[PDB]
Amino acid sequence: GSQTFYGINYGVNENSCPTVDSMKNDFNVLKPYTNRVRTFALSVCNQASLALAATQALGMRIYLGMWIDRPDTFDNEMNALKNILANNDVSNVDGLIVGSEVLYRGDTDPQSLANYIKQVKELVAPHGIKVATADVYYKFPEVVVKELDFLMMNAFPYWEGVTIDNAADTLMSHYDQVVGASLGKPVKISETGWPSAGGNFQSSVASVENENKYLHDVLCRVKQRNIDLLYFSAFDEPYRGGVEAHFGVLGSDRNTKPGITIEAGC
Repeated sequence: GSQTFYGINYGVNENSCPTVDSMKNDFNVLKPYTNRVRTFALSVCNQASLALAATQALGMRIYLGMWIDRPDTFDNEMNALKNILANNDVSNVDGLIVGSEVLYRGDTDPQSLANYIKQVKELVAPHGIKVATADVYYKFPEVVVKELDFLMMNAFPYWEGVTIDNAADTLMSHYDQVVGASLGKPVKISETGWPSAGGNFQSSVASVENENKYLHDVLCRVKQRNIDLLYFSAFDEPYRGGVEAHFGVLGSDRNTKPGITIEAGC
């Protein structure tokens, strides 16, 4: 069942950096469920270069994310990208994600983001790598979307207080809004998930049964509609605390979470 996930988001603890074998370890744990991972930053922990080597060793694919927010990050991530292009094989890269929630956070204005994307595309287009940005469903302005090859949505019904039975359906409604902004370009899902513990957010209850249901339902819906999804996330991440420490498909120690069955709901 290594097509159960189109791909899975893979978090990096900046305060406790992974290594190639450690990543190989982590990726082998994921290999029975998927052939593709996604990283969030290029320079942080040298994670892009490490993940390229681990995935390539295992015959896996990768989406490389650029992490842009504070002013220094634009030039610095761009330089990190140039370094990767000089120093690494990038043949297994299925996309470059130029920021995540840049416009949601108000880190820059739409035209500036669009210009930066244009500059990044000029760097990677000669390698046949397509560019996207990831954001919430209402932050895909035309000036940005014009520069993209495809769009990627981040959406968490959990953080909207949507009860579990309705959560995958709300995800799909939000997807259709991104299609509405897409200028006809492909739309993928860069993040969605549901926590197994840590309380509730209004009617959204964190439980293993609810994470299991959300996983099954979302995998089903994206299969029905032929949508590419990066599920959030591979492993629980204890450092985030509260519900944020419980979004993994698998546990923080890389063991399976009892009550999660890794299967699509249709």
